[PDB]
Amino acid sequence: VEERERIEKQLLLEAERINEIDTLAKAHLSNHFNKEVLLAKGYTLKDIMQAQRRELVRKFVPIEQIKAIAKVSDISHIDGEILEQLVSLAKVNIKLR
Amino acid sequence: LSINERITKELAEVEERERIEKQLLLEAERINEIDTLAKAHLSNHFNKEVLLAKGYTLKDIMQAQRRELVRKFVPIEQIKAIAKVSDISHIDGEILEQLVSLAKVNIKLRK
Amino acid sequence: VEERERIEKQLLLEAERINEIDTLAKAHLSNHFNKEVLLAKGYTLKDIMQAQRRELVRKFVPIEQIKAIAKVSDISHIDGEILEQLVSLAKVNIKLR
Amino acid sequence: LSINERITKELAEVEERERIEKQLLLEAERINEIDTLAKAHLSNHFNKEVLLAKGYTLKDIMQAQRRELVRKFVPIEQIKAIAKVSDISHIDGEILEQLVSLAKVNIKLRK
Amino acid sequence: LSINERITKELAEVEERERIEKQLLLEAERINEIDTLAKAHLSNHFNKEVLLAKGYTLKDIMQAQRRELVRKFVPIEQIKAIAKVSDISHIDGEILEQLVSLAKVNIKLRK
Amino acid sequence: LSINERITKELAEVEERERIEKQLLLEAERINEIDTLAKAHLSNHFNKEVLLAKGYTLKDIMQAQRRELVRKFVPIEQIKAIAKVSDISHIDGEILEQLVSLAKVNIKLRK
Repeated sequence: VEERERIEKQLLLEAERINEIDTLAKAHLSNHFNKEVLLAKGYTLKDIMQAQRRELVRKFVPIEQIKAIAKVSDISHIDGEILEQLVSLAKVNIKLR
Repeated sequence: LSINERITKELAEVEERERIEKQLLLEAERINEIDTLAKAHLSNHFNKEVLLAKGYTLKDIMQAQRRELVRKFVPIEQIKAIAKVSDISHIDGEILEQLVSLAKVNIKLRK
Repeated sequence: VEERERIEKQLLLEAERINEIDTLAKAHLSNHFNKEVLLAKGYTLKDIMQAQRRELVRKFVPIEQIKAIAKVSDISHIDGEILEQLVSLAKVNIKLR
Repeated sequence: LSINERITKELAEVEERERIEKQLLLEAERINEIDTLAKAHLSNHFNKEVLLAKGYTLKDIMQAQRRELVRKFVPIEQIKAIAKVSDISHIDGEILEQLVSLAKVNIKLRK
Repeated sequence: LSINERITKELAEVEERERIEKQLLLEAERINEIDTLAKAHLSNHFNKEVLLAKGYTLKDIMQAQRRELVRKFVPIEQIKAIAKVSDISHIDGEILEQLVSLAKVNIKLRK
Repeated sequence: LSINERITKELAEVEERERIEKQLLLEAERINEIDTLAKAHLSNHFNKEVLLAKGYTLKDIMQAQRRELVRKFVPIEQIKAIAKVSDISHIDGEILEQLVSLAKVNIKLRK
């Protein structure tokens, strides 16, 4: 049952990450990308989170840094470790902002 | 071995040689970019001649110049974000390539 | 895989040599012998590099050294490490120039 | 032709061997300098003549003279710190060259 | 693979791990010596905390402290004759170990 | 054998003797060129008479004269471009021929 306990630990970790991302995105980007309206438009939870992350990058991380770390100007398909780097860069930019 | 096999082998060999040629051009461009960045933004102590005299491989010279450029231009929080850590002691590689693209971005915005 | 690693090392070495040759030839000879226009005219990369080297010899290395060290006045067919000697002499000439 | 340039490479390697002959000559000069150090700072019993009579190789004579000079001039604290060990009996080599350099410095400052 | 081969492989593995452990302990003691020398003989501005904040590797901190200690204690003639040059900026290594040993005994004789 | 075997043998023997004669003429021209160069550009102490009295082979005389001519005319900026090191004390052959050709060019442009 400790396997399920650790699974629940990881669930709590990603839930906290999602909550933090949503809380900062609501105050930073817009309310058009709210979880409720995105779900109504028909996007899965992970798709909503990654779209919010990409918007956070496009807002805080300027397009030059975007293409610098993402190695491609379009964040449409860079998702993964590069996307995590970019969202941490967005966190850094808002920290220094 | 029929004619279709002969032609496809010949074209595959030609395309492989052309791809190797493109790789040579890309590596030449990388060398030019590293030399220009080292001459423009980094100190004379990190020159290729003195590093080779100290006994470092060419790739080691490239990654050392890249790391210095990242530390000079890329702020430490940006490093903690992209590299996911502060220390660039062993971060050399494609993450370092992203970080040096960031360094060139920083010099473009700094000019 | 270390065989392919050393092959890539040799690729890097020749790429660096091509870089040095190009960075001096563009500023020394002309824009007519640019890599793009030569490729459009239809010359392979090795042919382009050897033609540029021969032009470098014809610009810096004097004809007496061409007909004495390389034994032929025409650099059209002398290619090899004799061409290496000629381009080294051209490097010395441009260094002293 | 290809033969001309390959023979050029051959004689360039001969030229490198000539440089090896020069560095051999330089090593011989270092040998005579160590001999002068041994005469100036060590007992007559450690002379090359008596050591050869006892039957020791020339390199053995040089390393014995170097070890004695290090023990005489370089204090044991530096000796221990440098060799990472107190004993010099198995420290012949580049570390020994560094130690005899330190001994030369010690006699220079002593004078 | 016979019994003797098994025993020799096991013994070699054990000895290798023991040597690695000894190397770790030696690095520990080296970190000690750098820390104590920096605290006792060098200014607060060269502390590991502030140097790491400025963004220097641990090895860079160690060699910088060593070079500063050598300049502070070891005289310039001694430097010029040990390292064969006045500048210590490119003498990190075994010769740096020699200069820092000379400083270590210099402070002992100063006391 | 049919007569065609000698139609090639008879001609081969004559051609071999003709090539040997041409080689003898080439050697004579080489000796004449060495004599002229030694008389014109090198000191009297390097004359064939005094060198033979000191007991050196004719080929040794030729290579010594060539080496002295190379050192006198060809500067190090080409000696290290062809032989790759400055001195040619033990170096002679194809690089020596290239260097004496370069020295002939050098004296021609000097005049």
